[PDB]
This record gives sequence, structure tokens and C-alpha cells, in this order.
Amino acid sequence: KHYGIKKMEGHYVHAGNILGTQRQFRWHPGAHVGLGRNKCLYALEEGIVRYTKDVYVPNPKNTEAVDLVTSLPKGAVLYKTFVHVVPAKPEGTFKLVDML
Amino acid sequence: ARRQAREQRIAECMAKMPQMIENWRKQKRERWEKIQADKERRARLQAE
Amino acid sequence: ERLEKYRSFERYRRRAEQEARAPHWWRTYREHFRTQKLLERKHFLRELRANVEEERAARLRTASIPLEAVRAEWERTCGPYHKQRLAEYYGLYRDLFHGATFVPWVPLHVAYAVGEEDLIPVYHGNEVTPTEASRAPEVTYEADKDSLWTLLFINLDGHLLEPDAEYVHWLLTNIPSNRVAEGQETCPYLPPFPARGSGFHRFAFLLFKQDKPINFSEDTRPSPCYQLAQRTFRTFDFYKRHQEAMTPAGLAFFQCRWDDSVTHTFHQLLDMREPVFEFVRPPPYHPKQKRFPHEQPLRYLDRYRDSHEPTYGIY
Amino acid sequence: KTILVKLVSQAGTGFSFNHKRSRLREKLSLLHYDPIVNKKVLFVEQKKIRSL
Amino acid sequence: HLASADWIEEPVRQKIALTHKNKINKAGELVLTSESSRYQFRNLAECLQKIRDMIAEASQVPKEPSKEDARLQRLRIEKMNRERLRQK
Amino acid sequence: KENEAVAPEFTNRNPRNLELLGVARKERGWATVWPNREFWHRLRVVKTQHHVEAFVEHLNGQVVVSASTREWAIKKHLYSTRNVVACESIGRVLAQRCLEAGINFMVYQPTPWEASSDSIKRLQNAMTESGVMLREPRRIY
Amino acid sequence: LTYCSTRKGKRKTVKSVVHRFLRLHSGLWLRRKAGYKKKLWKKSTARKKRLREFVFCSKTQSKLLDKMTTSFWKRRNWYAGDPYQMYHDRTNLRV
RNA sequence: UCGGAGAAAAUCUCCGAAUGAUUAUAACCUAGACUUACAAGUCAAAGUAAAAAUAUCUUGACCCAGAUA
Ligand SMILES: [Mg+2]
Ligand SMILES: [Mg+2]
Repeated sequence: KHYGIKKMEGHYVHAGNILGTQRQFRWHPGAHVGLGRNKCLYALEEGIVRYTKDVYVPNPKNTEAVDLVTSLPKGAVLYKTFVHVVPAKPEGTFKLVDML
Repeated sequence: ARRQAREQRIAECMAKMPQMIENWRKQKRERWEKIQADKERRARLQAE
Repeated sequence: ERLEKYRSFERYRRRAEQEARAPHWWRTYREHFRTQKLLERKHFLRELRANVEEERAARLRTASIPLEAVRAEWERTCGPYHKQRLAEYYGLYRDLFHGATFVPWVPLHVAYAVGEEDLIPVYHGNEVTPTEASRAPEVTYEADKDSLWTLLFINLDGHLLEPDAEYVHWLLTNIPSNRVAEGQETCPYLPPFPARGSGFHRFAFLLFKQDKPINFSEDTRPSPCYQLAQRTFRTFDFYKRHQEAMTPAGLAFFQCRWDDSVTHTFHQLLDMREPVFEFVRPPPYHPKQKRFPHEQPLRYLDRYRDSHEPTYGIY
Repeated sequence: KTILVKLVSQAGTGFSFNHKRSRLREKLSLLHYDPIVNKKVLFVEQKKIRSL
Repeated sequence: HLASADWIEEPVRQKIALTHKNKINKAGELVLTSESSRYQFRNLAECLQKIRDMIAEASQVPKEPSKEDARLQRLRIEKMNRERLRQK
Repeated sequence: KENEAVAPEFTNRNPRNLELLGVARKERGWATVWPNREFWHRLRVVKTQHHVEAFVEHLNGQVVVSASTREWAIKKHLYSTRNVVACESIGRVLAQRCLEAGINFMVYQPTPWEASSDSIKRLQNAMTESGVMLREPRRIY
Repeated sequence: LTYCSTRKGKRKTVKSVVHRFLRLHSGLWLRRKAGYKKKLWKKSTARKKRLREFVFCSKTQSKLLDKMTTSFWKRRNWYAGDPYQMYHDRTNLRV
């Protein structure tokens, strides 16, 4: 219950944090965003939350998605909503340990 | 004595473990064989 | 219904990829994160097509292509354009010349001699150990006669003290034509000295087109120079001084890790203790400690402790 | 309908874990991780715990 | 000073110098440190102990190469590419 | 000694420094989309109607090494732009350039039919012989 | 609660707290999770892991337990080899 | 008592669960979070270990009695 957006766009998120909960795929995992068993979306890197539309391409193996995707109007393609976390720090830095 | 008796029993059981696992792996293989032995190997054979 | 259907995953995939690159009103991931020559080419193609043996090998999937000839052809025909990218990729342009881009033209060649006829070609992005580069390499670029030139070696990333700097391993000046022994040795050759645990330092070999003989007295260095501090150098200032008579025409860069020879360089001639660097990550994030960590496991108290040993205070 | 059984490791350890089987299906046996041995070993049904 | 020190036997000294070159100062002395406790008694203990391990591992031949760690694979794979390119 | 002076913090500017160390970040999301983007480099092989192209591109979208049969030098020695041999030959050329740039570890994401294609298998054979690794190592945390 | 006993005139400990919770000298209380030994066959592996843990109590729960026990249960105990020796004090706590 | 659908979140309109079969047998440990009066309930990077990644689809406390080791 209480499915919704736990973190809104622009917020400084720390790793592991949960961004949104959903019974069905209202949003899809984006960049540096993980997917949970229950389909909740959590931050894989500390950063800033960003929502953006993007084209949807499914795994070749799944029959339902390849069939639906294939049977689309040549002109255009369907889209989806994605959630991304923008990493805000470098992985690490080099420091002087000792002079020998 | 308890530890040695505990250790030795594990060693004997573990020593024979590969053979038993192979057998268990073997059986399930034949079990599945029978599944397709008639699902397609015989049932469809007549459906031709 | 009027429009046809893709009927193939590949056709949809290619269409989707192109659309993402195109700009859009809505936010997207990318925002946040002559004639005679042609006739000659066609004639060769017809000759190759006419050859039955070539067709026979192709239909037998036994044919092969000589990489050696293609490599030479690639360098002459379109190699510089690719060479420009690998310079852009590594950021050479955005570092040496503050974002100015110069297309390389001369197919410059460098190789380090190892004992005997086993030359290590220094291409773009190659990996060369400091040990091999102990001595200066052979440079050949077919300058042709009556062709003044100048050669420069630079490490880009270094200068332990100064971040925005770049040492000059050696600068030959007034190089007349292909031959390089005639260049004025403004700076002797220093062996590569990438500090331990500092990653991959990228070294580049750049050549400028020398219009008129200019004495680089302000650039000459006391030979031998083992006072590393003096090797401080920044291309932009140097090029700006001589930009009138200096225009770059060649590139060649390798990246090298630390090696035992580096210890020799720091001690024997640099005459100083070698620095050691280690990759240090920031400490992990913990929410502010609470007096009552409700519903949190016993591990909670360990997260905020400094010493792993017991203390006894007044006891 | 189904029953709760106790699969016991045949590696000589006393490690056991509970599983479910259908009253009709034959006696069960599975490969499972034994922490004491730190290896996969056969677990064979020895006893019923309850009928669930 | 590794070489000058006579309590260590000469064959061991040569092996130690090669294996643990990174810990040898410009003066030729072998500098090892520890900062793992608030007690200097304990700190010195590992320093002294590490010396003992060095002698033993240098005294005893490590014949086993063991499995190749992913870092060794990366070093080996990248090293192999150098030869191919170096073939000129 | 002025020589001994060293800044406490190093500032290694080499863009490929962390990636070569293996410690740089890779995108780990896109679980519901194909293909995954947890790659430092990617190989995209596109078979056009008459031509076959191969690229190596970073996550940021800048191509590094490009080998295409449209290039003049390859064509003069290449019988037919679209062929199994052409796919095998272009792979060899791409490898040497990739070796030249120092790109030893790469990620290839073929489709099921594309993976089964004999030409793609032959192309990967050439890359394996050259020593270009089609699978990158996992990140270091 | 017994506030004034007939014999000794003191408060009395509620021995249901003493048999369920551990008090750290700093002021915290540890407990188990209800149901951690019940119907383990139908509980998920992640659920069982959460149940096995030792957990802290809230401020109001700790305030209640302090009322229900006497001072003797709040003293500093010097047990040799205690496995909670390091958890009896707070470190780097600004609050 | 809890879950699913509508009204649309206050009372109203409807269906189901006190599981079921499948199975690759699904480990230990540990950042950060969701939910929540309490209690119970969710998701999960990193590390290690097994194997050669995967469990897929659709619920009752404490006490007190047991069972085996
Ligand atoms: Mg609670
Ligand atoms: Mg993990």
C-alpha cells in the first residue's frame, strides 16, 4: 500500500534509497537505478533523481514484447518513463601515502 | 573422541557423496526421458 | 493500419536508436548524462570483380585481406581523421591547447629500441613500460628536404606539485628535414617516471611545422637537467610564443604504468625519495547517529565507533 | 492434500530443512547447500513433521 | 639495512630484496610500519612479526602458483597484447 | 630539496585512468530494457544492404575505433563489401586498431539470431585471435 | 507495579522485563523479534534473517522498561570476556 | 481478520484467501531505505560461500506443551 513516488525529481539521494513503489510498471529502471522483487525502484549510486521519457526496446527472447514491438507502425515507436540517478561524486581520489 | 567420530563419519559419507549425486542426477535424466518418450517420440509418431 | 509494420526486430531497433540521438522537446537521458580518382577506383573494382580466382576464393570463404597494405593505405587516405578522434577521446586537444583542435597530417612514427632489432611501435593509446623507454626512441616522419620542423615530448599528467602542468621529457628544436640528429637539444631525454599507484599517465609526441629558424633561448634548458622542478612546462604558453612560426602536424602518444625502472629514475638522477600514491575512496555515508536507534540491529553501534579496541576510562 | 516433510542431508551431517510435497508424489530428494560441509549434497526425506 | 645486516643469511637477503623491493628506502634500509592499534606494544609486534614471515616465505620456496586471480588475468591479458603489438 | 616537493593529493587527469584501473562507474540500470549498459566499451556491428560496419563507443557516446567496408583502403583488397569473409576480414582490421588504441577489454551484445549467425561467429573468432576480450571484467568496489 | 512493598517498602522489578530484554549501561534496551521461532517453513528467507536479529527499543519503550525495573538492573557489570563489553557506551554521539 | 476490482480518499457495489500446484532448490552476511502508534510487514548495493545467474506464477503474538541433535 501507499504506492507512490518516495523521492521527487531533483532530490539528493543516497545509495540504497527507494525512489518509487508500484504494483505495475508506471516507471521503468533507468541509469544507476535498480529493480526490486516487488518492482520498487532504488538508487544504486548517490546522486540526483531525474525522470525522462525514452524509447523502449525489450529483450529479444520474450515473445510477447518482441511481437508487440514488431507489430508497430513503421513511422514511430512507443516510449516509456525512466528514472535515473546522476552520480554527484568521483569514485575516489589519489593521495600521497608515504615518501620512501 | 566426539570430534573424531564426527569427522570420520563425514569423511566416509562425503567420500561416497559423488557417486550418490551422480545416481540422483542419473535418475532424473531418465525420468525426463520418459516424459518425451511418449509426449513427442511416440504420441506424435502416430500423429504423422 | 495505413502504415506498414516493421515485421522484424532489427528494423525497429535501428529506428529506435536514431530517434534517441535526435533532440526532443521532452527531457531525455542524453541531456542529463577528385572525379578522376573516383573513375580510377571504379576501374580497379571492375578488375577485382573480373578476377574469377577472387570470386572462387570468396565463394569458398577462404579469401583473406593483407592488413599490412591496408594499414599503410589507411594512414595516407583517412587515418588522420581517426587519429583526431583518439586525440579528442583522450582529451589531448582539450588539455594541451585549451580545447583548440589541430588535425594531424604527417604519419609520424616512433619506436623504442630494445637491445636489438625488436622495435616497440608507439601508436596512439599504446601501452609501453618505463623500462623499455629508458633511452630515447627513433623518430621518422619523412619531412623531406628543405623542411624545417620541431619535436616535443610531453607527459600531460604529472608535476606532482602542480595539477595544471606538464613536464617536457625532451625538446629538439630547429630540426632540419626528416633527419633528427641535427636538432638543437634544448632538453636532454629523461626516462619515464610515473609514480607508483597513480594510474596510467598518458605521454604524447607532438611535432610542429617550423617556418623560419627561431632561437628558443628562453626555452633552452641546462643540459644535463636533473632538477625536475625546472621541467615545469605548459604547451599553451610555449605555442603562443611561437604560434606564428609553429603549427602542429603530428601526434603519437602512449600510456605507461609504474615499474622498477621508475624507482631507479627517482633515486639515481632525480635524487629524491620516490612518492607512493594509493586510491582512497570517501568514507561511507551514515545518517546522523540517534540516542535511541529504534528497530535497528546491534550492528548500529559499530557503524559510528572509531577505535576497535576497548577503553576503560576512569578504571 | 500436501504434507510438511524433513529432508535430511546424506553427507553424514545432521543438517536438515523442511519442505512440502504432495501426498500423491513419491518421496522427495534434492540437492541443497549444507553449511557445515560447505558443499552441495543430497537431501533425502526421512520423516514427516505435519500435514499442511 | 637489509644487505648490511648479517643476522639474516645472505641467500635470504637476496630473495627478500627482490620480493619486497617496494619497502626498501633509498638508503637501502627496509622500512615496514603498522598503524593498526592505539598501543605501540601491539604495533611493534606486527612489525617484528612481518619480518619473521618474510624470512620464512623467502626461506621456503613457494612452488604453488595457486589459482589465477582476476587481477592476474587482467595483467596477463594486457601483457599479452603488448607482445603482439611489439612484434614489429 | 625543491625536487622532493609533492602535493598531498594527486590529480591524474588521464580520462581512461579509472576505467583502466577498473574502479570507474558503469551504468547498472535498464533492467527492463535490452541491452544492458554496464559496459565501459561496446561493439556495434551493423549489416547494411551492401556494407558492414563495426564501431567501438564509450558510454558517453563518442566513437573511438571505427572500421567500415565503405573505407577505400579496405575495399581495394576486399572482394565484396557484404560477405562472411568481409565480416571476418573487417573484424581483423578492427582488432588491430583496437589494439592500437589500447582497448583490450570490450563488451559485445549480439541478438540470438545475430549471435547464431556464422559471420558474427567468424568475426568474434578474429577478435579472439587478436587478443581483444569480448567480455569486460567486473568493477572493483 | 508494586511501588511500596509490604515487607521492604521498596519498588519491585517486573520479572517479565528481566526475562525478555537486555539493558545496556548507556540506556538502550535490546529485544528479540516476536515470531522468530514460529512457522519458519512458510516464512521467506529474507523474513527469517530479519527475525533472528537483536533489535533496539524506542525512547518511550525504554522509558517504560526503566520504570518497571529497579536500580540493580541498571548498574555497570564487569564481566570477564563479556560479549557486550563494547556496547555499554556510546561513541561519537552529538545529539 | 486480510487481499483484489468500482464508486473516485467516509458508507456503498463485487470476487477471492486461511493456499495451490510447478520446480533450477533459492546460503551466510551487511550499507542505505520503504511502511508503521506499538507490534508485525517490505526492498536491497558491497563482501564471502555454493554452484556454473533463477525460484517462478498466481496468513495468528506471548505463555505453554512437544519432536528430533
Ligand atoms: Mg516497528
Ligand atoms: Mg551482491
